[PDB]
Amino acid sequence: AERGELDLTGAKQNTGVWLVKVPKYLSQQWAKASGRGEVGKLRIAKTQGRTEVSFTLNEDLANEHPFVLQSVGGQTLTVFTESSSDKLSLEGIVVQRAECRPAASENYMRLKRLQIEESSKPVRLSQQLDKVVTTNYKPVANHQYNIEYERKKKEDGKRARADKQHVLDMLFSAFEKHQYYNLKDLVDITKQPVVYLKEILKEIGVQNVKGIHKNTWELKPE
Amino acid sequence: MSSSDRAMMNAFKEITTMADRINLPRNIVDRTNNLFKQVYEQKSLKGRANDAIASACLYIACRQEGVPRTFKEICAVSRISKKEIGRCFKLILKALETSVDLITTGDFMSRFCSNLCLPKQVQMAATHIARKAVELDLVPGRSPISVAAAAIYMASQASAEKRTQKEIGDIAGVADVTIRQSYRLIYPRAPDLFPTDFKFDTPVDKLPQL
DNA sequence: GAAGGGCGCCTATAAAAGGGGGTGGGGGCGCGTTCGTCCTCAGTCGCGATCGAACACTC
DNA sequence: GAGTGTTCGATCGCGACTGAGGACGAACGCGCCCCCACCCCCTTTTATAGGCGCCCTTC
Repeated sequence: AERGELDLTGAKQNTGVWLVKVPKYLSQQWAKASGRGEVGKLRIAKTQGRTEVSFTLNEDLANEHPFVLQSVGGQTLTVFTESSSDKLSLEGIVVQRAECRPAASENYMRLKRLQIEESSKPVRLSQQLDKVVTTNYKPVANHQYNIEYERKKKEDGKRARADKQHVLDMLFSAFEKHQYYNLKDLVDITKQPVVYLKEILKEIGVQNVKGIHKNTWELKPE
Repeated sequence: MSSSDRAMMNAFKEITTMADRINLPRNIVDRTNNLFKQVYEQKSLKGRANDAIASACLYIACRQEGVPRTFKEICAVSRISKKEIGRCFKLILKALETSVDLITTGDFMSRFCSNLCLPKQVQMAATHIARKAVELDLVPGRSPISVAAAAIYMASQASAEKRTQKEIGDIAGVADVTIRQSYRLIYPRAPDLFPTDFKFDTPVDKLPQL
């Protein structure tokens, strides 16, 4: 009992299955399967030198498809499953392949219509516009700038310096995570002018290029 | 090998990119390019945003071509507040020491009526209505565009091509109440303000009130 | 719920001070690119060593 | 008579010589981030008028 475990029962039972190719329009008729899922009935006639299989649509499904049998030789085919409980199972080995084809029921016109019917689209072609002039309103002030304004008026970066103390305490917190930080990142924790900040970082630390040019600051090892 | 001009150089691309959005004649743009160059050469206003100056140069050139475009319009193509454009504008007038001209309603009769696809007869009727109204100073307060729009409204209301004030208001950008007020100011003379060569679609008596 | 008109708000100008901002101008340090230098092997030939061989001296 | 030692010829090993190829670097190059420099930005009152947003009500 494991997710990657495949049931081999079908194969080991030598279970056989049949494979049939079916056109989409018929398959679209089949998605409307009558009742629980019945679509019709299959008829099989075998003779001493001729074998005929065909399928006939359910009268409900209607509101003859001959089969062409194909070889499965050259490539062994088996069917394997994935449950809705994600369990894996091998149901069987393919003992027959076949294709559903039209017979004496159509030349081309309906198929052409069927193709047309499936489409029902303008392919994407540019069908005019004909002519318009959707000129764009002047908003007396830049909208986003204006939107910026509602936000801007709420708070300023021009804050006070009652902190020749609260900022150093915060410095212990940051530098506890890493020895050195970028000046912009130091600016992010702070709410004070960089020049004032520069005065602080000079006071308890020095700085680097860290081999990356960037003004990176750290606490004094001494 | 030219860092000093590079904001000016970019400004004329941005001037061109600003003239591009509303299909402006190149002669206007050229004077504008010349105006900036002059403003640049003074450098006295180097403590100012280039894009505002470009936009102000643009407002001036239209007036210099006798076809001003509203700041509201000029705002549509720029980020600069009308206030800063006006501010920069004043500075340029002082910077370049040159006078300007007063606006006329008829200069905007063309495109707005065009934007409404109104026939020349309505367009021309509005212009007279506007012209007669200003000569009589029937509206010594409201902006001439606001006055013009109501005249256009009145005119449109005097033809089959009637439109709601909000649509007109939407096209002119003015408040729908401002037209409504301006209309209240012109309405007393609605009948006599019309040109002598006109064909009513609705009697002046039957002109709506608001 | 959606439309509408009325209330009330904003703006525009004038004048300056204190503190933070911001853009421009200027500059420094790292990363990216390209051609030249350095290293190596293959190939031929001269050169030195080694194998082949004859004559003179001692036993 | 026979046995041993020495040297030029000859034979074989060697390395020098020349070129092409692969890998390396350094000069050249790119751009961001740093900082100083220059100068706006915010607030109030008093007066005025134009434009205007939001709410309340009614459809």
